[PDB]
Amino acid sequence: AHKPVGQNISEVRRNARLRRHARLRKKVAGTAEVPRLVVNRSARHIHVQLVNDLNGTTLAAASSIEADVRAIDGDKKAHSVRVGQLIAERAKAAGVETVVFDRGGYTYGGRIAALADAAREAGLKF
Amino acid sequence: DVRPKITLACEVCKHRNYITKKNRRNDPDRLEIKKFCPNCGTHQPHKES
Amino acid sequence: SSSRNGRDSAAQRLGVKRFGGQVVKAGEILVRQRGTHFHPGVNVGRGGDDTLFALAPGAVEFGAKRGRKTVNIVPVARP
Amino acid sequence: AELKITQVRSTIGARWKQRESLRTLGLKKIRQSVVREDNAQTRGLINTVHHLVEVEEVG
Amino acid sequence: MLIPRKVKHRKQHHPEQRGIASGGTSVSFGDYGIQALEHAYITNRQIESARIAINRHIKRGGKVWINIFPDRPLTKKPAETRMGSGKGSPEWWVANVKPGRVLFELSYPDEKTARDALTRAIHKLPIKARIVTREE
Amino acid sequence: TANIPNKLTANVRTRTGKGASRQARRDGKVPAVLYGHGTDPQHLELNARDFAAVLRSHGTNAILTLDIEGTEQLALTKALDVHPIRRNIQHADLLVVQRGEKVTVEVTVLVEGDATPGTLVTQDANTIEIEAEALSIPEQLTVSVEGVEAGTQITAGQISLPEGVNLISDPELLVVNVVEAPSAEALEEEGA
RNA sequence: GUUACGGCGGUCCAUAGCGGCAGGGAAACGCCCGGUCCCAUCCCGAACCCGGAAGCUAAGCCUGCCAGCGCCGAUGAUACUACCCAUCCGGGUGGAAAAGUAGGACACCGCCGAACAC
RNA sequence: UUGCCUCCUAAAAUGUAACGGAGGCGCCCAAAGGUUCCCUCAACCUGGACGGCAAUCAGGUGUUGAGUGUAAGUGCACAA
RNA sequence: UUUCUUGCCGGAGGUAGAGCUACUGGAUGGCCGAUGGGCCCCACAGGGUUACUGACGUCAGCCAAACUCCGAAUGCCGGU
Ligand SMILES: [Mg+2]
Ligand SMILES: [Mg+2]
Ligand SMILES: [Mg+2]
Ligand SMILES: [Mg+2]
Ligand SMILES: [Mg+2]
Ligand SMILES: [Mg+2]
Ligand SMILES: [Mg+2]
Ligand SMILES: [Mg+2]
Ligand SMILES: [Mg+2]
Ligand SMILES: [Mg+2]
Ligand SMILES: [Mg+2]
Ligand SMILES: [Mg+2]
Ligand SMILES: [Mg+2]
Ligand SMILES: [Mg+2]
Ligand SMILES: [Mg+2]
Ligand SMILES: [Mg+2]
Ligand SMILES: [Mg+2]
Ligand SMILES: [Zn+2]
Repeated sequence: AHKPVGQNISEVRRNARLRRHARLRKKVAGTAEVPRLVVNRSARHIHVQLVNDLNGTTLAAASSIEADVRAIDGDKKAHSVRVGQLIAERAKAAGVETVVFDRGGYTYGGRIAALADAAREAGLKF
Repeated sequence: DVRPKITLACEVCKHRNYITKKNRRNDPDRLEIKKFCPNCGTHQPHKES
Repeated sequence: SSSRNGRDSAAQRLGVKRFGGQVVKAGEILVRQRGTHFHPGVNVGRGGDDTLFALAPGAVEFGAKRGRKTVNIVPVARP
Repeated sequence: AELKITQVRSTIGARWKQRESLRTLGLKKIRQSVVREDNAQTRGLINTVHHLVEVEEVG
Repeated sequence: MLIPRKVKHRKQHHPEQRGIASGGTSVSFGDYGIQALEHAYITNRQIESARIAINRHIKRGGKVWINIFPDRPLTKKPAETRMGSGKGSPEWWVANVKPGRVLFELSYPDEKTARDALTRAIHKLPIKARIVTREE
Repeated sequence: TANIPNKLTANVRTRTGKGASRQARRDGKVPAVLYGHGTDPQHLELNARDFAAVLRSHGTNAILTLDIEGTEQLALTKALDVHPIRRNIQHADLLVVQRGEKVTVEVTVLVEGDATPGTLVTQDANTIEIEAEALSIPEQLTVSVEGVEAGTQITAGQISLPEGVNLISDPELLVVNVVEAPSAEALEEEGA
């Protein structure tokens, strides 16, 4: 008859991320001309989407789930670098050069910064 | 009186560029802050005259 | 005897200045208010005194977003 | 259909909207009569001045 | 006398004597009650007078509810004063009574004595009133 | 227990609104709505004398068979609007019911019996909420206080219900409170 | 294309919530293992961050089912009301609540990505 | 009593009188300003050396009843 | 003809009314029982009882210019 008494850490973490993602979104919005680059970061993987918030539509996406990234031999930062390059290539094919980076409610640094820097290096303007 | 009017002058050219107020009991020392100086055309240290 | 009252301040002429469907120029004041009874929406700015004003020309549109009442500017079609 | 509208009462003491609705119907004197089409616009004018006019239906 | 312990606003506009009572129009505690048929300000002194009249008639073995509390202040200026110089000081406490409002309720075993007691109270009130029962 | 429907003639209203309703009442008819699980509101007029007589005989929750354009419909008196001053019925809400349907109804609790001589019986609930069959609704429930002494508190759970009748009001509701009769001293303090 | 799937959005933002009962782990989401490295604690690798994959669906998350508490809610009637009749009260035409009732409801819609099918 | 600010009167745009009903101001802050990032009160329940209704600690319930330098009102938990 | 009038369409509102377990205050009667108070065991401790007192909670009936979960009719702004 086990009944948990409080909130598990995963519950607290999930809703706190959502909270501070919403906080960031008060100022960061995407358009067809300048899409929002949204990042989701798990322990295992990292995902990015280009979103136009006027339509609520995703223009391009990339993730560490792809076999091309799973083959990378480095650490999680190395996979983040690959995802950064893939999203820049797919966005430039979609006709986009300027984006606004949405850190998704995570601290800017580590894997997030490595993806953003790889995207900048491959010529996304942000 | 308690909050007297003070004039901030540029440390470089000494033009009296700004006027503001401070509590002289909370800040007995002469106020020193960086402000844009028109004559110099750049931010410079300014000090209470 | 005498009253301790007899005091009041000037009327501040607050309120909605441009109602639904009115065409406005950019910069035009839409509402005068004390707090955010109305929130800025699309192409509406909020002044330091919480005045709402147009950031682009168009028609004034009132709407609700997450319960907050909002003022919006919708672009008018060019002739 | 048509409505014959005859002014029965004076405009003295009548409010602005009443006086102007009579002008809009084309009535300017007691016992004058106008012929108007029975549409929504005409009904609204009559409703404003119903105490000042007599309405008869034609056709 | 019934007086409120405190009021947020001690000088108030007169209560408006318009409209039929929308609330408190039925007997809810006793078996008999007094229903108002007219608008009045009923003062705490009238309520006291009426309640004591009911008590004296039944002597004992009954319960009287007062459905109305005089929490509305009416002011008065000092005597022989000219108009102006501020609003007067509070002097009377009244209940804003509307037709249909049940003012008093009584429970008593004997109908004849109950009705007589309520009649004694009605003669103390500034208004016209009738006796009403819980029944339809 | 089984109640027979009382017949009332009803006609569909030609016009609705306060003007039409006031005229109907002036001509001695009461406006009513009939609405149902079938979700099909009908606007009716009833004769004021006949409807009032039914309510006098069988109480507020009378079961009626309405005759609407020759079609008989079973209905229950759901609610009554009674003018606070004139005591006339302004309007009636009638609920369509089929036989054997459970209906939640509020019934009148009557008090019967000689309390012990130094006692006053105070009734705190005029009414209790009940589930019953459309035709089994008791027009009045009686509680006996014939013997109870001061301090006793008849609650809703202690009242006899016929077969089929279920209690929806929670059992803790006081229906009757029996108290020792107030002295003249207590009358003088009460309400001072 | 179909899924007890993962994200990002939307709704004049609860008909979507709170709660109860049962169930789910393919890839994902998660707890989880561990501080050598960027980084971190007004103390604490709890959190934030980084490096991992031994364990587990017990929680979060997700799916099905309950109207218990919240929430939405008519029709009709009334209150109120604009204008007009009306020597005192009232009435007519038009508009029309709040509360309550019947009842609704354990959300719905868009884009992208998984995994599997073709 | 005389200028300024807030509320009610004021009749659901604005404005609206009286020696009508209530209060406040003639400042304060070098951060209590700018920006970036993070966080969520009050109250209540339970446990704990001094320690009590209430100090600091721990768990739970809690969507806003706390807090916004300073009157009041309009706002602000997305936080202001 | 930009004015006005009438029909229709787009708007903001907090009055009338109403409601309050939706807030801030006022407030009637039940029920329940912290809290003091009396008394019996008698130690001042732990407890058992009383024509006292009644928080908090709950059931039902209510009230407000400066109460509002609600909320018209008119009026007002614009378009046609
Ligand atoms: Mg300092
Ligand atoms: Mg003002
Ligand atoms: Mg500012
Ligand atoms: Mg400023
Ligand atoms: Mg005249
Ligand atoms: Mg009421
Ligand atoms: Mg798996
Ligand atoms: Mg750890
Ligand atoms: Mg489980
Ligand atoms: Mg309706
Ligand atoms: Mg309603
Ligand atoms: Mg105004
Ligand atoms: Mg007005
Ligand atoms: Mg004037
Ligand atoms: Mg509105
Ligand atoms: Mg009122
Ligand atoms: Mg009000
Ligand atoms: Zn200089």
